[PDB]
Amino acid sequence: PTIFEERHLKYISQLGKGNFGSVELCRYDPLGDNTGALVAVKQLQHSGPDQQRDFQREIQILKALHSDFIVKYRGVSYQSLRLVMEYLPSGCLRDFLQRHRARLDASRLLLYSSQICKGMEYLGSRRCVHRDLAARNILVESEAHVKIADFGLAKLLPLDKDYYVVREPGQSPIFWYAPESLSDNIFSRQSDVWSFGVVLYELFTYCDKSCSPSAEFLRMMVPALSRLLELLEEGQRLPAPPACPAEVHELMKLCWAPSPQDRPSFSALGPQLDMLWS
Ligand SMILES: CCNC(=O)c1ccc(Nc2cc(-c3c(F)cccc3Cl)nc3c2C(=O)N=C3)nc1
Repeated sequence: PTIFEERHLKYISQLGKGNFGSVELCRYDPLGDNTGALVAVKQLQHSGPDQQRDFQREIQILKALHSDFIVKYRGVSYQSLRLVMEYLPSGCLRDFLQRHRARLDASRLLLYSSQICKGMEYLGSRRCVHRDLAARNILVESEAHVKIADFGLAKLLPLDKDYYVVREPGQSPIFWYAPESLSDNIFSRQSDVWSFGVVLYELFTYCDKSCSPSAEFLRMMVPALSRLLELLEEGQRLPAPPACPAEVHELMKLCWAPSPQDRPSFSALGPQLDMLWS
């Protein structure tokens, strides 16, 4: 049922590529008449023991998450393990905003914000920290529906602790990380809230490259990690997006509070986003 036969997974193309893994577009087609469903299939390529263990955790995490705003686990395929997910043909939200900017207004962006928030609220209820919340990792289900994706760096909190310390820092872009993550490798639901603030910045700049998080931080900026951390600890933040409502920018600034304790929860952000302009 949730076991997918290798021989019926017809490869079409690559969707994304990583250093130790890749995501491929396939049609699972048992009948062989091209009528079967399209699926996104993740697999490791020449990985080490550490990456295989993480991949086993990722599979079980995603398998247990049930939300309308999180990409759906479909099953597995077995020498080498493969993770089968639903396929969302509209692609990631970053490319979508850039491509369809003229068609999408501020109310649509707030709809996406609300749905991402609800997904993250649900993730926090499962004691799960995403660690890589960004517009590139949000998928478009339809023009009025987005889902959080890419659980490769996701980790569950310890049962009796609200934070997690990463030993070996995974090389993802520094401009979505909270201060404590950069300084001390501390991750939590509150560090995800920081990243959500950057997602709101991404949405309301329509993921424009010229004014991206990196581009704008680099303008404000001896090492790059040490300079970014120095800048944030002085209180310097990303600017208001030009086409952003005042109240939305105020919520971004609360998401970026220096102390994790002073940042609002996704449960407190949700109603604030939904009640805007009513
Ligand atoms: C014609 C151009 N087509 C696309 O540009 C396209 C279409 C669909 C697409 N979908 C993705 C993409 C990813 C993905 C990745 F491949 C690398 C890094 C991060 C993510 Cl979220 N993951 C999943 C999916 C999916 O449907 N289910 C899981 N991605 C790209």
